Amino acid sequence: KAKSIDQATLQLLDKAKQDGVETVWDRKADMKVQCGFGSAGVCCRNCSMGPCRVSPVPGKGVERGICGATADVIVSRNFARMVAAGTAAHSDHGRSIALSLYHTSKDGDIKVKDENKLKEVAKSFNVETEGRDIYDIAHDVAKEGLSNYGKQLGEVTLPPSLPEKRKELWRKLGVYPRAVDREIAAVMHSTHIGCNADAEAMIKMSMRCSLTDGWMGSFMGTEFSDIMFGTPHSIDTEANLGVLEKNSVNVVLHGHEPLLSEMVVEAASDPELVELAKSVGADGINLCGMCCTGNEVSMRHGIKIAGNFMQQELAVVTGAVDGLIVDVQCIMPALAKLSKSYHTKFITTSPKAHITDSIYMEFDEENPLDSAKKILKEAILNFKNRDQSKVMIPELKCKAILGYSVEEIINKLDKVVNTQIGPMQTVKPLADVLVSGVLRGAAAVVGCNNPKVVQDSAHIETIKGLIKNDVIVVVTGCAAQAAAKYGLLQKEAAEKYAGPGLATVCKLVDIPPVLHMGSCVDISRILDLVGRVANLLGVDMSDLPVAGVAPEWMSEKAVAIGTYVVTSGIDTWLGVAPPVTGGPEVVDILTNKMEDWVGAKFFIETDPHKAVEQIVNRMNEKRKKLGI
Amino acid sequence: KAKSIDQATLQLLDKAKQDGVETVWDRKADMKVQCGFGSAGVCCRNCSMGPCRVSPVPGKGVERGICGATADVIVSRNFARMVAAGTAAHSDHGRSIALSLYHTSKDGDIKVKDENKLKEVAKSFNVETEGRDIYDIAHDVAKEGLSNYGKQLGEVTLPPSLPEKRKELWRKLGVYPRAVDREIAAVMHSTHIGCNADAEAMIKMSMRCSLTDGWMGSFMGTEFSDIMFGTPHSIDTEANLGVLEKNSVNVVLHGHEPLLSEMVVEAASDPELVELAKSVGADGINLCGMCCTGNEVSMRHGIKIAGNFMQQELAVVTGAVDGLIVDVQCIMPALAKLSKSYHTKFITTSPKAHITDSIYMEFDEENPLDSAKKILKEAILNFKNRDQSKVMIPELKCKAILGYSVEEIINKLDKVVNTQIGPMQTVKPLADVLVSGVLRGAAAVVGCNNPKVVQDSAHIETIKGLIKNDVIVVVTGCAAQAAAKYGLLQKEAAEKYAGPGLATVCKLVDIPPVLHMGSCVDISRILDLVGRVANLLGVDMSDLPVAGVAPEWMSEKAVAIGTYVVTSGIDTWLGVAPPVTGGPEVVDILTNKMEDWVGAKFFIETDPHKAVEQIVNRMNEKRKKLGI
Ligand code: SF4
Ligand code: SF4
Ligand code: SF4
Repeated sequence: KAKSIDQATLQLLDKAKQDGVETVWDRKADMKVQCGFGSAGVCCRNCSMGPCRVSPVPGKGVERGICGATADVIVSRNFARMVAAGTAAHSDHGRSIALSLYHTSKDGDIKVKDENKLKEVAKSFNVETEGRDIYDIAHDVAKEGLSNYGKQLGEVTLPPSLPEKRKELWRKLGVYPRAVDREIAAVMHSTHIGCNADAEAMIKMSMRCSLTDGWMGSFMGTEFSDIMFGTPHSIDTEANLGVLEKNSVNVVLHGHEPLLSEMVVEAASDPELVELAKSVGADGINLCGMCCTGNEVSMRHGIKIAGNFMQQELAVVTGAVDGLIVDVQCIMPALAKLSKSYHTKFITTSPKAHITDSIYMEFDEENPLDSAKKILKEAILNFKNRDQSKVMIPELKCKAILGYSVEEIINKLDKVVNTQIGPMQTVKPLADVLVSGVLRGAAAVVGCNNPKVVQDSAHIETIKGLIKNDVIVVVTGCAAQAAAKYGLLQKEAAEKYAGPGLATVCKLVDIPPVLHMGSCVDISRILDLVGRVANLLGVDMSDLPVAGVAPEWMSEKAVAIGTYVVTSGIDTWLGVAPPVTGGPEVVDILTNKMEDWVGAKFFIETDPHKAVEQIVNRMNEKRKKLGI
Repeated sequence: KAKSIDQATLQLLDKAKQDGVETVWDRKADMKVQCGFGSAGVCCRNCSMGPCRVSPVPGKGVERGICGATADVIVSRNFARMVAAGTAAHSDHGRSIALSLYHTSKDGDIKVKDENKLKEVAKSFNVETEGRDIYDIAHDVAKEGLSNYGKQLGEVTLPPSLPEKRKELWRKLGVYPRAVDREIAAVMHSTHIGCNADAEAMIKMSMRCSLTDGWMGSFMGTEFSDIMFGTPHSIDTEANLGVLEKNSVNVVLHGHEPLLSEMVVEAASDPELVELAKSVGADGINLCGMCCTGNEVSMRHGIKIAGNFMQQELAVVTGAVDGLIVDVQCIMPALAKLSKSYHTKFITTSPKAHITDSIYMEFDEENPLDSAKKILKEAILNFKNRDQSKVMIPELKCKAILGYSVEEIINKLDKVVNTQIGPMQTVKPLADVLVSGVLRGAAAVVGCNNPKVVQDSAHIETIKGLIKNDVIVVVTGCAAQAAAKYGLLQKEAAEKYAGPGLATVCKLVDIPPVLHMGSCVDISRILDLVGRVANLLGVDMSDLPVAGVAPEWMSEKAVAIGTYVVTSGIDTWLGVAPPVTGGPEVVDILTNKMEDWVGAKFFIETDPHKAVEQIVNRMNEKRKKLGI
């Protein structure tokens, strides 16, 4: 089968074959037929009595592990641990952001750039703002956010966009969230040998844990990032590997933590570093981003996006990356080995993400700007080691428009508001187009790449089908970057791909049919948007014609995201089967019984066209339930 | 191979074969040859690009996972997740204890029974005590303990017995602990795909996480349990399955959390329940404990111990267990199936541990005594369903002495203190016998059973070898219960098994050669003891001739325990190989490089006699280093 639908990706794969280096595709081929027990989730290693593998087919073979655990128990515990790991990644990101907020000052490297957003957040956290210093408010807000992570007494703080009905449903079901780290610890405790051996209770614990990601960790990370670095607005950028410059220093920012990439962007305008780049024979400094850190700097500053997850290696294969600076998460360790075949300096910066044989330059949060400057200086000085005979940059780049935060979307919707009617600054125009049926619904396309799927194929096919069916699409993460590379993040795309109702809406509001809402933590924005719509219509989020899709997901973070999206009341389609087919009870809970609990459920569909059809049918069913 | 060295265990295995019921031994046999990849730890399932298996033999076969992770990376992440799971179990136990402390009242079900212990703990937590109400002090202490779990700013609180040198070494190494749930979340975050791919850093993160178990979670759980339920003192009890009564109601308490078992013990003396037991035709109520909850109630009240981990099923096989009340952890789910073959009521009580097809009676912490009375009444009423023709109780039980908390040990040591010299109430006599060489050292024997080892064989052989070599032995958990069943927890055992120096010490102090220090969380007591000795000698804990042994461990909790014991500076022998042989770098870190870091290291030895020899040699070389 084809490795990708992206032509630049294919050219660089040919180059990697010529250079004798191996990619993620090569390692996937080397893995050959993957273990059936692990693929079905019926393998357990939770204690040293094991490893235990039970039959994925009930009634045949070994039925129980040594402790007596059934296939359903093993599957449910494995699924819960995936959710806990994803929640941990997102919560650690949000915790770093909250600590950065706590260390803001007027004359420091980290300031408050959006005071209005900070005051609204302070209102949401019961922090007084009138007649107060802005940084005192910021510190109080950071304290409340940090308490959300580890409070042992009392209730956590949740955003006002979350409907009261959803909160009450969670409380009745027993999944109402506690402090984030406490929920992670609870999931890890209940999967220990000889604890929870009941699939339904295990799934409910995992949902409870995922809620602390969706509504607390990711939400606080996003809002505090907006406070410190600015709320995203409509902004132009370029996407795909063609953004690399042969005649300039190329600095590629990979990872998830935004403070480092923000400081690197600021350092790139330093006169001394620009002069140094000129002195090493380069035209200038060309910052490019990848994955979620690329999404953040692109949403807030228009930094060009070099590529998504499965392109990271190919960025090095060009031979033009002088410095690859990585913080945490979704950083293929093979990059270190790959960097030996080129001049590239592979720089790790976080104590959480040491990588063997990489150059470690710890990013100092006490002096973020100076630390970023020294890291960037190492990248710039590496330009002298460039071998221009090994350089091949495909001439394939695509224009994209992004920056669609909830605030930006509301500002855009204000155009189609009659002044004599109003109100202004609400999601009411969006609610109106959804209720009238001009738009059939809204769908979030999120997730990673996965060698099991032709890279970016499922993302593009799902998005095109949805917008052709007058479903407005919001995108995050690597799916958003696939849309950017393909060219869907363009106003022209409305008349090229969208159906009649969505084309009319795009023309009236002057937006692309596909709205890039940011990184994987920025999925919280999607929640926020949906919540607002629900609160405007006086219904729960499970009554709306909305859906989420993860066509090509790979990460534990994706598992946690899908779990909290379903728990919030939004049906979720998974384009890659999770390792649960071995447990019939777990499959039945996730795809059938979940609808009785939270009004939504998982859909597993590896065919994107069938997924689009199912999404449209489900949205029409919910519309008929709602009367619209 | 023999299944056990215990004769009562063998008789009940014959009965289980005659009854056509499966045991843990039968399921282990059914599992046959366990997966080599999982056994070596070279299998990874951390993302849905996998499952990935790399060769346990370097230089052959597949070398890297799909993301590029090496065998060392996969092994180190798997080990770290085991540590995180064990830390989560212990920390959740301690968190429940702290919450119970927070709800103590003068006229409530949960009171303060050891005010002196509470005042000393309050001193350790910087809580004022002079001229204050005892329950105000208790609530402040509980608040400080709870803050240890989830504080995001500042430093955690550690017991005064921990040497300053050990803390400084931890700070220099980068493993100084943070809040417990924060460290669990950090480990889970760094094992996520594309985060940490460096074995040394991964092992250091796991050590940092395990410290929050050893010195914060388990320590606080133990000390708060002492405050609420009484400090253990020397007390007599009986051990092994013979403690069951044919003519009495048999109520078996299995699990770890002590509040429920304490309330059940209190409810058993209720006049209405005793009258009800008489009216259902029984002579009375016979409470028996298993595993750690049995250890707690036995340490504090002399409740008879029915058996350790791999005996739990056999307790039901007797046909005499009218009620089996379980809370969390090390509860084989197969019990639910097994109790169908008998009249036994298998009662789950904790929302953390639901077991399918068991009778769920949620233990209400708000009204603990009434809830315990209701559960106990269900067990008593089940006596009418006893089938006395199916009853077979082995006439095999053994006298044991336990209750050796640090306070009790100090009280015993006061006997050999010359009044004209002093001081009293210190560990000085123990330090003196260790320094003079009358005792060669002290060894902690802890851990579970494991079907991979003849049950209780390794525990007994290791303990007998150590005490024969004039090494005083402290025991916890299932190892302590194996010693109890065998008969080592007896004063007579001193003259039957101990060497000359240990026999003299036992005669002078009037103690058994093997000291039962309580449950698995009570391993913190061992730490406390060692710390005191170190603080009395002005040395670090790694300079002492001390060691820890886990001859037959199975649980993730055991992994976390061994990790924090080694990190504290105490060499640890493992009688069951952990899944790390596939990563040569991880093996080298755990067994060789750890000594450079923390002055102690792991020893993997499956032969108990060889383990005893190695322990004696290591203790002698540490003595020669210390000059004693
Ligand atoms: S999933 Fe289990 S059975 Fe399959 S290779 Fe991995 S450890 Fe072995
Ligand atoms: S927890 Fe149970 S099923 Fe899992 S490895 Fe241990 S004995 Fe086997
Ligand atoms: S994290 Fe890497 S090694 Fe582990 S399953 Fe995913 S791709 Fe394979």
